[PDB]
Amino acid sequence: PALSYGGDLDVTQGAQTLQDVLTEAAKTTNGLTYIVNSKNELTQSYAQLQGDAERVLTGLRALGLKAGDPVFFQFSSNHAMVTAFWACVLGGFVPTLVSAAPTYREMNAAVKKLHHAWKLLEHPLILTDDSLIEEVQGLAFLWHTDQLRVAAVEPMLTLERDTAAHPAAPDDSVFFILTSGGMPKCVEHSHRSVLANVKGTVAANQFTQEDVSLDWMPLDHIGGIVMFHLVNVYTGCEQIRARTDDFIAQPLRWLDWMDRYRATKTWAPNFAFAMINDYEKEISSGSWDLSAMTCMINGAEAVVPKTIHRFLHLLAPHGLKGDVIRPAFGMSEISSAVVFSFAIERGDENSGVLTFEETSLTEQLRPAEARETGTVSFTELGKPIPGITIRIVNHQHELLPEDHIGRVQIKGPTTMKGYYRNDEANQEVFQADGWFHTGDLGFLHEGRLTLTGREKDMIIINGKNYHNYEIEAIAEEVPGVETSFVAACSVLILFFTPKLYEPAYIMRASQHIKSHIATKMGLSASRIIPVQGKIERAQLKTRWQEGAAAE
Ligand SMILES: CC(C)CC(=O)C(=O)OP(=O)(O)OC[C@H]1O[C@@H](n2cnc3c(N)ncnc32)[C@H](O)[C@@H]1O
Repeated sequence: PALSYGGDLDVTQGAQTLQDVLTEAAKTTNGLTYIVNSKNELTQSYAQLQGDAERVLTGLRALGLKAGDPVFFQFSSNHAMVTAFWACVLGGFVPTLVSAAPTYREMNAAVKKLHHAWKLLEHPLILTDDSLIEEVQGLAFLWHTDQLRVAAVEPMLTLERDTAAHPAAPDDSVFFILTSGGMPKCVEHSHRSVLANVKGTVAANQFTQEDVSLDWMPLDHIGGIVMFHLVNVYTGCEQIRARTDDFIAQPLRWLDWMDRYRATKTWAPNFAFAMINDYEKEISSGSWDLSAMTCMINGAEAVVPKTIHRFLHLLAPHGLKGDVIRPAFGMSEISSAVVFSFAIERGDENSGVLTFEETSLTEQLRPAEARETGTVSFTELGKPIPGITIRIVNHQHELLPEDHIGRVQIKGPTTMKGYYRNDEANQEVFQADGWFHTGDLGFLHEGRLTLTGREKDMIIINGKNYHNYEIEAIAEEVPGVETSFVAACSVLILFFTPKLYEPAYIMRASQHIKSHIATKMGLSASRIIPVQGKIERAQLKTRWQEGAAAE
């Protein structure tokens, strides 16, 4: 059946709280390195991190924070954010990991979302940088409130160390983290759930203390805080941090950093690999030594086969091995990645990729050879990590067999406590028998997960759900329609290329399109809409990942 178990996981072994993790890390000689520019870096050993955290703890406790209070993080500096996080860990405070607003001058979507979480958490202290504190204080005017409370981190490092750490229990809440989506929800995790993912991820990837980590993704992203940062401290390995805006400005800096620091592992969503591919001209005029890289995780969004293979091809002359890319899938609600694929290879472009007939997406998937049209290719995302169970169910939540697209559900010890102060939302995701409803769509093959879409993308008609490729099919049925792409809109849109570019030929195929779909479906004819000088090397989906990501 479409049910895959990652194997047993000894969660009783190793550290049980994040305070133990920092202690075992403070005993090593490794630590963190913060990149500031091409010729400057700030270092902070794990032993030094522990000390700095105790100093900020003195400050936080001096502002009235008590064990269990939430703290609203608004940081631009990696050094301050990492230290604030571990100060809260020592004091038992609960950080709220959310990104900083693009601008604090005007009322934008980001500022409204910050207000929602700030109000939901009952006006917690906002912890900030010296660089950002000037902007964050402007929220008092945008929010029209007198309860705003802000404080910077740098002045707190000049205090003595408070070595009286609040004794934490595994089930205690460790931090909040905001999702993407309307208003964002507030995911609440515990020491036990985050550590279960760390321990499962270390076992699956064979991470060790000898790794050298490089990450420029935000720490307010679950993959930045758990999959990498906390994994790095749990293994005690060396980790290097860079600012996200520095990569977006000059993507090739990712290659400089990997070479500069001889990094062995890094990650990014698919758009970052595509951004690098756009620099093929300068990549062929540069020089990098990437022979140390062994793990390039690709996750957080759809992993495009053409993207990762062009990536491996461009960087081969610079020493990048052909098996370093590891597609992965995860969510904030399950404390980051729960599957990793180790099948991508430069030579064999079909390894770790599955191609099927488009006509089989609604039934048992029919394998097929890649073709100019009529087929679809998906990147396999791998088996579940130890301790995780994945299954695929239909719209009645019944178990499906493999090679059938369905609703992805997760069961394991990495699952959140739940959305904060939203019993209703928790009921929708927490199904009976301990299954978490991801909202994603995919299938299982040989125990390996592959995502194909999201419930959010389905279209409801007559009180029943349908896929965009189901509607597109009835349109291709119409004579004179070569191919078609649909896009549901709010006051149905159907693009189609005609077999013959001739007016009355195009007008008749357009009529039968608006009519045939209007009769195969119980919808008004008016609702359906048929429609009919430069070349771009970048893929269409990949170019949308870049625009959405940069903005
Ligand atoms: C690798 C992980 C650290 C990613 C993660 O943990 C995160 O992305 O946290 P987030 O809660 O913000 O979003 C979760 C939503 O991202 C989507 N998603 C993630 N990985 C994907 C993939 N490999 N292919 C297609 N979609 C993917 C999915 O819809 C999911 O439900």
